[PDB]
Amino acid sequence: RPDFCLEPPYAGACRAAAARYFYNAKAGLCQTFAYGACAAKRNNFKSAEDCLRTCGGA
Repeated sequence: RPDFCLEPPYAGACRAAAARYFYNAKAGLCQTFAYGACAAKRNNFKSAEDCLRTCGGA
């Protein structure tokens, strides 16, 4: 799996709900973001299929 795919989102304080997705190294699946979670630099795919494609696979 791509290094950056291992990069998790930081939970601080920021409003966001874009149609982006990221990989969850701790769950093997992606997420369309939630809560005040900020968008990750590398860990951000335009689509979950995109995340799973690059980050996922197995």
